[PDB]
Amino acid sequence: MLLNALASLGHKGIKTLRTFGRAGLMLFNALVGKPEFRKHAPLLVRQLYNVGVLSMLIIVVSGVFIGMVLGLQGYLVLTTYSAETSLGMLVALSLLRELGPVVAALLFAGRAGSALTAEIGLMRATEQLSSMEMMAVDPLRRVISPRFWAGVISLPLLTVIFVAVGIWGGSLVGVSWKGIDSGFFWSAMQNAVDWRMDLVNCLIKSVVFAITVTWISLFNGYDAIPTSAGISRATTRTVVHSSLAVLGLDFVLTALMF
Amino acid sequence: LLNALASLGHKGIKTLRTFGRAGLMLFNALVGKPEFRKHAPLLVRQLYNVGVLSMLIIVVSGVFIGMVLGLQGYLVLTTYSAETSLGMLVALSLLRELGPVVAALLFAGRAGSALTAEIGLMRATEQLSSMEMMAVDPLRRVISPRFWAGVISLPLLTVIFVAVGIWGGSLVGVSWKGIDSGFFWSAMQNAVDWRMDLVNCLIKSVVFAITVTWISLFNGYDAIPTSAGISRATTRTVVHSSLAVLGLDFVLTALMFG
Amino acid sequence: ANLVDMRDVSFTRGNRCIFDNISLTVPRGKITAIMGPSGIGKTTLLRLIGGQIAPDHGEILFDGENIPAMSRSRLYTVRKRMSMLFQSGALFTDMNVFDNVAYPLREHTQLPAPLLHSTVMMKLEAVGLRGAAKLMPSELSGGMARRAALARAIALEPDLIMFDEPFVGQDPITMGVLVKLISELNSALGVTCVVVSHDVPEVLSIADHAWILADKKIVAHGSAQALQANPDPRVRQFLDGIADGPVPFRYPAGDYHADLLP
Amino acid sequence: NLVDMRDVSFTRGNRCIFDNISLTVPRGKITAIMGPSGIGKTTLLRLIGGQIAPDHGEILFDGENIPAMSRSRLYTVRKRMSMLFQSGALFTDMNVFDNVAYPLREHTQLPAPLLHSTVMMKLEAVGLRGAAKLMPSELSGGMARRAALARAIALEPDLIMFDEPFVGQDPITMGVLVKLISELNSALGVTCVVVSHDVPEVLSIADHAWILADKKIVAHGSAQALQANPDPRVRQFLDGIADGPVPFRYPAGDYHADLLP
Amino acid sequence: ESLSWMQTGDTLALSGELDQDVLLPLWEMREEAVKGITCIDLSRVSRVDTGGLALLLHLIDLAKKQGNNVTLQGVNDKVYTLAKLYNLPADVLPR
Amino acid sequence: MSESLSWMQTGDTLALSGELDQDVLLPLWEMREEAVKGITCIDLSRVSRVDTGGLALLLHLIDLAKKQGNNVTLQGVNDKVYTLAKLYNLPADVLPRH
Ligand SMILES: CCCCCCCC/C=C\CCCCCCCC(=O)O[C@H](COC(=O)CCCCCCC/C=C/CCCCCCCC)COP(=O)(O)OCCN
Repeated sequence: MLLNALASLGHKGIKTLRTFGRAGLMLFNALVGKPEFRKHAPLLVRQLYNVGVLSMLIIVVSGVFIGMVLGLQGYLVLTTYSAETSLGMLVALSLLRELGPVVAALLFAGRAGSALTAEIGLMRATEQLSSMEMMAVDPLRRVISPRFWAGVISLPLLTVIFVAVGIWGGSLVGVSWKGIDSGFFWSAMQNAVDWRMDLVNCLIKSVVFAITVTWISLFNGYDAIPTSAGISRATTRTVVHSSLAVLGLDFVLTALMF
Repeated sequence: LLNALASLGHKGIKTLRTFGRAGLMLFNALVGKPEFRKHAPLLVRQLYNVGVLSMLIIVVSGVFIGMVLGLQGYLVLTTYSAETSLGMLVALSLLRELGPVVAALLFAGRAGSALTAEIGLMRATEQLSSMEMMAVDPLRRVISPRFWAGVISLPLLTVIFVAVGIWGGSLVGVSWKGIDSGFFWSAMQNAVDWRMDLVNCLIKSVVFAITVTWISLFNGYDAIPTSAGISRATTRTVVHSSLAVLGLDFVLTALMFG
Repeated sequence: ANLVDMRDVSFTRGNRCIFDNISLTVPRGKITAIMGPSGIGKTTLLRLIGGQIAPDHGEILFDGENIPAMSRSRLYTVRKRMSMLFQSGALFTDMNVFDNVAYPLREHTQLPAPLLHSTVMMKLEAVGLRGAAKLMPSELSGGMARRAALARAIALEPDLIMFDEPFVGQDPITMGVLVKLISELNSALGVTCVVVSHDVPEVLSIADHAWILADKKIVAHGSAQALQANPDPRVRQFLDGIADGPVPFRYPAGDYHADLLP
Repeated sequence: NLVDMRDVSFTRGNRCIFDNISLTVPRGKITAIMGPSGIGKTTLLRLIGGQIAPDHGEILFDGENIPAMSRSRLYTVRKRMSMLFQSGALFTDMNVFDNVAYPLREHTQLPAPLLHSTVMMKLEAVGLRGAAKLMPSELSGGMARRAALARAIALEPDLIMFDEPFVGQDPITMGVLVKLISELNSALGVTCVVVSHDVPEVLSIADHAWILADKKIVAHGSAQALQANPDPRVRQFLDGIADGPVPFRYPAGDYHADLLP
Repeated sequence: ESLSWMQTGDTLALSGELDQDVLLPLWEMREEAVKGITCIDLSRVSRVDTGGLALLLHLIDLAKKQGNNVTLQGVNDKVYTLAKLYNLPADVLPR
Repeated sequence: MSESLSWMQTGDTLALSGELDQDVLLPLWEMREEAVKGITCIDLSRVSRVDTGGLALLLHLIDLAKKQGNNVTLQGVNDKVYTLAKLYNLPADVLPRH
């Protein structure tokens, strides 16, 4: 038992340690080197469509569904004291502290996180990454490098669309439906939010969550086995490992700043 | 008018037969001869990869959302003398909106993507076509036990997400920052009531379990039998379920909660 | 007598056509080989006999009884007498090879557990996979996956085994196994075998009536020995492994003076 | 001279692939390294290009060594190999005209009116000139390997490595892929290393043959000398039978405990 | 169609057809027929598949426990053509 | 280095010397307007390696000469040019065999 339980737990300890070692060497060999700003310029805009533009449909129509639920649940419990000057706080304050960059990250890891894993894993099964390094520059700085920088730009940009629609989505259950004198909705909601606490602090969480999502989404598609079942297995592990990295770092950033 | 400007076509006929294909897939898998002893080992076997294997991403993530609900529920109630109502914010949020919606997004990410990959790999290797040849229906063999497994797992996984998230708020609210346990549980036990917080949490957990399982079993059945059709249907499962869980969350809150 | 006789069907799949007018008869106790080029509906041809799909024009019968003009309960009664296999070796992943072969005769027949254990080992010995009964289908190779599906196909004692293009990409050691397996099961069990593979020098040694399926027509209906003396350009180009012929390989499209030197 | 390895030994973590093998082919001669399925025929060509490092051994390539050079020296040697793969190694985001010009748009200094005339005659040699604007998803299995053959001859290589060609194709397009190697060798001149398993389709144009059995090279020779060779392992692969060194049965017990317990 | 055996004590005259659905009256009531016979008759059978061959070998192996040498007389050609296909060894099916 | 062209113009004679590679075509691509101005004599005798890169510019010096009505021919060309014409299937009136 002593030679069997330690050997089974010791085999998984090296394989876990070798997993992070391959992810560190993949990101280091994809960011440094010679500057190729003139060659990656048509490659960055091409990878900005399936990351930022194609993921805009899952955020815009879901942005009015977040604010309509949050605006309706945050109204009937605030009528016991004052119906006016409500719903500016607890909606815009909640969409800049916990909601927002966390909720958009679960939509980024499900739509764009699962697509970037299945795209690199399909090219590995059809022998496209091995064929590129056998005749030209290796694909670590050719197809992985424009896909990593496209995720750290779109997800901070898509969070601003998720906030502004969800703020306007909360202004539909308060205005023209059980109205709360919407002149009081403004010039007091702006007094609660400020810079470096709600506006800039929302952009801090967006850059951090964009790195830890696109790192696992580009590593599971790179370390998968070239078969039909290895791509579907790495697609499931992308949504699992990113949900534990967004909700896990949500406790990290809340206790540090707030 | 006859060209793609007004009568562009393939949008009223198409994407409407798929609704008819999804309706015939569930009606022919649930209505038939009663086979209780035959599907009795199939229900227990398909409960491990649906309910048991999805319990890992709920227990460790229930304390992640449960602790940030207590961190954000402290500093916003300092100047309102609501320190004794610390369980007023944690319990009411995790029983109305958080809970059955957040666990459904984790069910669509882990169990929703795995059910699409399982049936999609069977059609790629022609396992369902070879099962159909030997005088048995493949609809009431692998789809019917997978449907009833996913229906009964999500309300049984929501109550785990509630009890861990409430206990996650007790580790950051009662143990830390010095709040009395007699004042904490008095804002939870005899403050909220039955049929608004307990029954309605289990009502929407069943409807979210039907909608997620119906989408995950249709994309795995109506797919292209190749290496790229399984990865495309795995991505479309998370998109169609996130717009159906959050879309019905505004629909289901019309009757309950005022 | 015959079994199917392949009445005139079309099966137009909306955009492109699959068959125009075909007549591929299947005699009882023989080896009907239907060879043709890739890219055409050779896989979906066996689905018309089993009854998984329905054609548009005409009909197709099986031992006198019509396949599309029958009830759903009667179609499942006659489908267990075929037990066709596929190219990829369709085996269940959750169970091993022992419960794979013991799958059709468990829910259909009422053999007990000592009689069931003495039945799977008979079929696994004929294919040479008895010791691998406690092995997973995922760790098996591509050659042994087809032999495990052949023992599963002879579980319910069928009458028309349809081989959906066997030994398409295997090594010649395994290619010499599956040829000998049809020659020892057709003479002993007396079951009709249908092979739709395109390997010309391999299935012609065991077939009794070859069939050439090219350009959605029936251009040849000779035997295995009369096929080599057929004066036709569409048949001679498919056989013997030549490059040029009636099938264009240069892909003629556009002028060469327009693309070159613009 | 020889351009392949001399004596290598590749060994994985659990199983072994090669054990003291030797490959020798003159320049401009087509060789055929044959072998059954399951063995590492795909990873044999990866040791020449330098994708993985062997355990014990060296690969001699024109007086150099593949696992001993640096990363900048490996990219210079890799500009004249252009290894062709089994499946379609074509980029789905580009068409056929941009796939063949993809080694030409980053290595050559040809201008835009001159590059359009180079790709249009490279596709005429493989018979895919009219399909230059089509997508690789629209191509079939036979036309996907012919489009990669025109990409392989873009940078004028010296050692083309074919990784299992015409493995599952019809004999109509199988004879075209055999004929395409004969025009790319008798008119231009290039050493072709083709690994396969089918006997009568590779022993027609290749001047040398190699048989690999039990992780070792058991025989060699030519296309005519391999027929008259008395050996139990060679005569089982060529003219494939059921008996021989393969015992035709899985290793089992007594046939009295499983059957009739 | 039936599998009624004419067991008088020295012949085991098995009549009918050996299919995969009529083995139930013979498999359960098998202990009262291997009582020192040294004989199995198969003259009134014509369809012996692999399901009926498993019940045929069960009657011979239980005879070897009590020391009975089974001699098959009047056997059909379907039994011998399946023994070479399934690779049946000696001392379990006498030729 | 061996990669050079060093073309010489004697009015109506273009003696393409050196080696027709894929990288030395740029001095001749910009100076191709003077090599079609009434030449009718294309000489390739001091070449040893004519690949598909140099063959593309060789077809350009003939087609631009046909716009002005010339009669350019091949005088003492290497055998590596004609064996690549049958591989790439070059038609008539773009590369004369005699
Ligand atoms: C007069 C001043 C009032 C306070 C103003 C400042 C409030 C600042 C609050 C914002 C910062 C903290 C945010 C914490 C996180 C909130 C998120 C949340 O509440 O959940 C929402 C939805 O909201 C709910 O869960 C419903 C909450 C119901 C609350 C019920 C009342 C609670 C009572 C607390 C106050 C006690 C009142 C008694 C009076 C004493 C105090 C005055 C999630 O929406 P989903 O669509 O499910 O997201 C899906 C993707 N994750």
